[PDB]
Formats: sequence, structure tokens, C-alpha cells
Amino acid sequence: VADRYAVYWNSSNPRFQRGDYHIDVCINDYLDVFCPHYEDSVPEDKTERYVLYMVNFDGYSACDHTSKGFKRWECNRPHSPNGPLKFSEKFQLFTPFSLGFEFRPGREYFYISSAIPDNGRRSCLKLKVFVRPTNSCM
Ligand SMILES: *[C@@H]1O[C@H](CO)[C@@H](O[C@@H]2O[C@H](CO)[C@@H](O[C@@H]3O[C@H](CO)[C@@H](O)[C@H](O)[C@H]3NC(C)=O)[C@H](O)[C@H]2NC(C)=O)[C@H](O)[C@H]1NC(C)=O
Repeated sequence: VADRYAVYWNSSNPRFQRGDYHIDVCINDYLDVFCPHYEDSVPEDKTERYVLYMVNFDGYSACDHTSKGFKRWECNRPHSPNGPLKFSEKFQLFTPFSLGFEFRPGREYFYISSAIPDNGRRSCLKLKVFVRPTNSCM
């Protein structure tokens, strides 16, 4: 957890349950988000699915995924064949591709999700990521 940070994005995770999950990372580190994953023996009704978004602080604060940001990943395979669906975020300064994001050191970024079956629409799981300043990373 000094290059790759594992984040299990589901409501049974106490860190998300508490509603203030936050992590510090260094440029070039990776954030690996693991979508909810279940055994076939699971009741659907109890299968979590989410869309994950990156928003600004106000959107993060208000669980607003409609006003501004980007849809980043879709946790839509609760029974994915080889382990949970996993999305990776690399905190890099430059990206040569258009499907990517570039980060700046000494800045915080925000992520929130909306339930896919769209339930109780109001509260949300969320995550704050602070990219430490260059140097404050040894
Ligand atoms: C909801 O979030 C939970 C909170 O973490 C998930 O539980 C964690 O599952 C992890 C993966 O199965 C376990 O971590 C380790 O992951 C590495 C990476 O592949 C494995 O090698 C390890 O074997 C595995 N176990 C360890 C730590 O050695 C965690 O142990 C486990 N943590 C907790 C808090 O129980 C749930 O899976 C997730 N639930 C749903 C519905 O997806």
C-alpha cells in the first residue's frame, strides 16, 4: 500500500459506512477500486451495483453526481467471472490518451457513487483522495 491503494467500494465496508473515507497518495501511485462481488448464491435484491464519478468538492459534499464531474467507472458485474470488477486510477501528471485524467500534487480529488438500481437516492458512498506535494513523498 505504498504504490497501490486497494479500495473495496461496497456498503459493508466500514470505512465507507463511516462516510469520511480518505487516503493520501503520491503522484504515480495507483488507486485500485474493487466493485461489489458476490457468490452466485446471492439474492439480487441484495446485490450492490454503482456508477462511480469524480466530482468537485461541492458535488462530493452534496452527493451530487448531476451538476458537474465525470462518470468514471461502472460497477455493473456483481458476478464477474474472475474476481470483482476492478478499475484502476493512476495519479500521474501527464497522460498521452484522451480517456485519461491528469493530476496535480498538493490537490485533493473526489469520488462519489450512485446506486445502479437507483435506491433511496439521497445519501451516497464517497471518497476523498489527497495527492501529496512533490517531496512530501520522499
Ligand atoms: C466489501 O468490502 C469489504 C471490505 O474490505 C471486502 O472485504 C475484503 O475483501 C478483500 C478481498 O477479498 C480482502 O483483502 C485481501 O485482498 C488481497 C488482494 O487479492 C488478497 O490477496 C487477500 O487474500 C485478501 N485478504 C487478505 C487481507 O489477506 C479483505 O480481507 C476483506 N476485508 C474485510 C474488511 O473483510 C468485501 O469483499 C466487499 N464485499 C463485497 C460485497 O464485495
